[PDB]
Amino acid sequence: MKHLGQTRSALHGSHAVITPETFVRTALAEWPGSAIVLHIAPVVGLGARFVQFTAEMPAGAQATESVYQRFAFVLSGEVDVAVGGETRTLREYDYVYLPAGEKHMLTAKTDARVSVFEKPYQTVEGVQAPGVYWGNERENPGYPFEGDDHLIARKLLPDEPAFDFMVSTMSFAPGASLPYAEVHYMEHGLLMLEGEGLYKLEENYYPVTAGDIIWMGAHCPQWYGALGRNWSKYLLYKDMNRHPL
Amino acid sequence: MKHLGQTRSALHGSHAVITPETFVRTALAEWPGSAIVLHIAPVVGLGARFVQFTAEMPAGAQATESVYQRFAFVLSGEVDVAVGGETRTLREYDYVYLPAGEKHMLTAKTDARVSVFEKPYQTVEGVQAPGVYWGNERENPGYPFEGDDHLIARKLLPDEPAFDFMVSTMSFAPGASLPYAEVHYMEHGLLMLEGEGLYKLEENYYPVTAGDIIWMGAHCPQWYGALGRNWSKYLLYKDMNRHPL
Repeated sequence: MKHLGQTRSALHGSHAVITPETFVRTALAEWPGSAIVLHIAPVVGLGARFVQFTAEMPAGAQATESVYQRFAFVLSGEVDVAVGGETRTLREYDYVYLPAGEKHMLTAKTDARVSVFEKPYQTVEGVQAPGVYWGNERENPGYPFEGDDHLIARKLLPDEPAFDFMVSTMSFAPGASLPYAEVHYMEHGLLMLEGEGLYKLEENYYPVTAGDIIWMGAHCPQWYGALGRNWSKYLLYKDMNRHPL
Repeated sequence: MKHLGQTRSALHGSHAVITPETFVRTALAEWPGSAIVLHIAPVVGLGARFVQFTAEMPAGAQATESVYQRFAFVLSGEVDVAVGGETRTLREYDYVYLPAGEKHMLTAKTDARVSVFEKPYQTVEGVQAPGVYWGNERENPGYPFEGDDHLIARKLLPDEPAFDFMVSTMSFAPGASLPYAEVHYMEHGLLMLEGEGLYKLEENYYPVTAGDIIWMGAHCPQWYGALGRNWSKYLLYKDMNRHPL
């Protein structure tokens, strides 16, 4: 019933549930030839300080650096990431963190989809910005969230003060759920990678599946429960290590 | 925190979630020495056509027949049922269907808790009222609901046109859920026996656990999703086999 206005999407002051049928393809100067679905922009509800979008890259397309930090996570296909002198071919669940300004190129070796977080860097007087960082979600042997072995967390980026943010994945066995509703000053940006369940944000519960994007404003009560026969997995962004003032 | 008005209970025109901390003990003529918690009565919101309550029987307590049909289901303890010329001890998950008027006595061998469904009997012309019937929830190896082996339904009373109603159990594996939201004329008397999860009634989602009672009004959209590590299981009541007019 999409053509009569029905959707699972919703927009609120401090959160938004963005589902695939509502997607709108636009474009970005640094991503010539690719289709861009910009899910979270600084202009959502009460405010956001980053952007999350997925780049649908046709085989052969090239994308170069922007003025911001760039975290690219390959959802499908194969993407060659060429930095200085060295270049690697990324496949499903491989990712790269590129410092703001780092000259580089992304080439789609085959039709691909890449999840991207872009954020400006908040320097710290005596700290040097982190260099390029590569990684694979699956090689990472996460930790039981808060002792729970049915909720595996995997920090994809070094948990160090030099970093501006963090990107991690949360995997829930069927029936598993966050220990409690979280309420913290860090805002979230998420993409449902695998599975389905009910996500609680403020007073409402939302049915969500792989493919959905969620914006969680600062201090937004948030909880999740995984349903179905498969494990749920979602990619998560959250600003970190900087004084809120 | 209940002393400042906090509870997971909620009352509505077509549905209600009733939690253990809100229970009020009362008494019934046929249940001398026992405490009765009348959960659902014909006066709930828009109306009910039966009564659901639990009896907390102290060892030694004896209860006799009422003028209505009585379906007793043992939650804990042991209860002797003396009907016809025989007597049987009932323990956890043992139940008995007693025709309206049938003389009988329920004696508690030990402190017991009994879930009871009572209601008048609607006679059809060429249909003789059914006789006493015994069973045990676990004996009954149910059937996969919609062909889903993680959703086992167990009919506790024979599914014949002679019966005025039906009692059954719905069991869910940690990640299971009803395949679709249900909407039907027949009302519901629900008692959570095992597990926990989220019950959607109309437009809201309610977190519930073993112990919780739920009243679903006619045509009340309903759905359930099981969470946690254990299976969920709930006792269900619903009138059947009679023309609504």
